[PDB]
Amino acid sequence: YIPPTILTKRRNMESFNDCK
Amino acid sequence: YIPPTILTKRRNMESFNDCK
Amino acid sequence: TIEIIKDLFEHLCGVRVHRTYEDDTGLWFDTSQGSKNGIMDYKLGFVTEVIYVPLLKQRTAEELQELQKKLPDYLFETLSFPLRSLNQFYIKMSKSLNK
Amino acid sequence: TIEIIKDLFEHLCGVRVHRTYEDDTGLWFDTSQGSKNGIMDYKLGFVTEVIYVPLLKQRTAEELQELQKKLPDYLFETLSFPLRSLNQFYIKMSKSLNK
Repeated sequence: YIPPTILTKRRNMESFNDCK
Repeated sequence: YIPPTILTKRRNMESFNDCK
Repeated sequence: TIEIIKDLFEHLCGVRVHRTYEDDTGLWFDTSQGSKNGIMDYKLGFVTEVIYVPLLKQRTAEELQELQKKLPDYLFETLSFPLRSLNQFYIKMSKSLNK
Repeated sequence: TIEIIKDLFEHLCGVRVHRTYEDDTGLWFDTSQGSKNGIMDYKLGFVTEVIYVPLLKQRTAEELQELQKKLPDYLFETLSFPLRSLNQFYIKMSKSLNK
């Protein structure tokens, strides 16, 4: 098993939402 | 899509098969 | 499972894949890459033309000049480049983040 | 979906994970890493601590020779190291093969 990395939190960040 | 690379062919190699 | 694969590349490669999706323009990945010293969020697209979209709108002003101190001008601009160059791009992104 | 992840990381980082499997010892990955200059076949295992098993038996003598000039002595032996150092290993590995 692998512990979560710091970068996992950024999945829910707002900048990713736009797909235009 | 993403084309094949030299590393893909190595999956079939025999060294990976033995796990002990 | 594939969550383990994503977990492996965070620690091995310093790159986390959040999402994969395919739209009419092409195939995309929501990607974040870095450590405590520096994190960069972007979109990788594949058309084979490769499109990297840097995400700075939601970024903190305090976080940006530290990136600007560590990262080159072109890394803050949207780019297009061929597939063979992708490893070098990773070497540019990785090296700049560990300053 | 799973394949696109593996395909992206092949070009991005030069690391292809053929298979993953979980046994009594722990969770394992079958990996090959390299470019034209040098390829390295190994197994990555996690128990945290990480285990590195290099597969040199399939390799030819000529293949081993080129790798031995580029690679340090420790890299040819099975290694145990903590998870925090996992990116450090990737660095040295990718960097040595390109040498």
